Amino acid sequence: GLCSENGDCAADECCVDTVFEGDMVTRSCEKTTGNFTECPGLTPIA
Repeated sequence: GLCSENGDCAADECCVDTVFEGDMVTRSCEKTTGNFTECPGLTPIA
């Protein structure tokens, strides 16, 4: 379920597939409700 385009979730929304190690893969996406919220550019998860 990797996000190809930036706005995979939606045109206004943003999606970005994260991945640090080979143990597992992390994905993210923010829904646009009330207030706009862009996808996170940080990946402290490890």
